[PDB]
Parts: sequence; C-alpha cells; structure tokens
Amino acid sequence: ATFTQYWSVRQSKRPTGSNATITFTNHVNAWKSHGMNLGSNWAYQVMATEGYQSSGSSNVTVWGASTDYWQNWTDGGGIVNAVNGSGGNYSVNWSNTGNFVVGKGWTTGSPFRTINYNAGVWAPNGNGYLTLYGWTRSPLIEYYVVDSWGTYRPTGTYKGTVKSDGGTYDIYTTTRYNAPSI
Repeated sequence: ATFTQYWSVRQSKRPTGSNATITFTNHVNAWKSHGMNLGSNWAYQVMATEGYQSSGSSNVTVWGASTDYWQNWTDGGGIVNAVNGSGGNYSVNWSNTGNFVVGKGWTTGSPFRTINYNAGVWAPNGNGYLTLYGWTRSPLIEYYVVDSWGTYRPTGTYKGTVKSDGGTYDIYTTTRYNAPSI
C-alpha cells in the first residue's frame, strides 16, 4: 500500500531511566497546523520498540490501569525475542532482524491520549526507535513520536517544530510505496 507517515522526532535522544510523558494532543495539533490530518478510523496505539536491520535490547513499561493492547509484529527476517511482561512491562532481544514493532498500549488510538513510560533499558545496536506508534484509516496513516533512537535519526520532508514535555521535536512527512500495516 501507498501512504504518508507523520513524524515527531526529538532534536536529541531523550534520557531513559525515569518516567517520560508524551502529551499526544500537542503533537496532533502541531501536525494539524501544518496541514497534516489523521484518519477518522483509529487503529492500535503503543509505546513501541521499532527495529530494522539491527540487533539490540530494550525494556519498556507503560502505565495505565487501562492499557490493554499487546503489539508484537515481525516480518520474520531476523530473530526477535519479545516477552509480554506483567502489566505494561515488556522486553525485546532482537538479532540481525529486518522490520519489527513491539510495544504495549491501546486497542483503539485516541487523539487525546496521554502516556507515561519508563524505558528501563534502551540499548539498540543498529536501527531502533523508542517511539509512540499507531495507525489510522481514512486516510491510511502511520504516525510516529520518537523520543530516542540508535544509529539513525528518522528524517524526511521538514515541516516545522513543536515543544512538548520539556523536549523540542522536529516535524517530518515521509511516504512509502508498497507497505502494509501492523
């Protein structure tokens, strides 16, 4: 499938060890102001560990009484050890993988969501995103809010900036031709 991607990318890798907050409504409006609108149909929404052509290790925890969804996907190109921890916790040991997404969040995404998380460990050795991840339909859109990464910072068509949660983010739009979902 062909679709546009929305990006919020910190101007510097965010500290990992204490609880971090992603006020999502800030990124949503900032995207709206630049003509970037999400779909009317909301898919899942997680604080995930996105990896590609890399190996590493992560340990994330997502707090909520109400977090229900468990996301564990992989195009089966490499080895991916994803353990569904207790509560909102989870870990990932990936090796020479291709693409994959692992995170815990919500079955249905909300443009008003508020997220507290504690990256117990962020040791990506290659390409890996410590990002808030989710999709929407009508239009079909894959959105990102990246706080940290590995060897590659996600860029694209620059559209502006937004200050949120004591951190400034660069805004990008990218396009993919022949990408699925999940």
